Amino acid sequence: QDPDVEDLFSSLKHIQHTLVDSQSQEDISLLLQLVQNRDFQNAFKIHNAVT
Amino acid sequence: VLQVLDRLKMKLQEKGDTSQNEKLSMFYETLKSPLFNQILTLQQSIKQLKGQLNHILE
Repeated sequence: QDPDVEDLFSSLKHIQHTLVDSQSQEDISLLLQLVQNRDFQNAFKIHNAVT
Repeated sequence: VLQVLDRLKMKLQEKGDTSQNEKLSMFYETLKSPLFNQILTLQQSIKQLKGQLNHILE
């Protein structure tokens, strides 16, 4: 578990459990997929480990 | 999409929830970051070469 990935994932889940309108639900679902994607995560971790 | 992040930030403001203002902006800046974009692009290129290899192997 990468604390940065998890912190971001948690923030997104909070949004998903707060905004109930249809567009927000679709938008957040897309962002959760992105954050769940292995390619995104590899770039994300490396980026953070260098800054 | 930066438009999605932007819209979500605004909808949260409207609800009176600013707990994610900073988190979203940081996420936003990372996705727009030159370093991040260079890393993404390069990793996809390496990913494609590895796929070419796997293919070659029968």
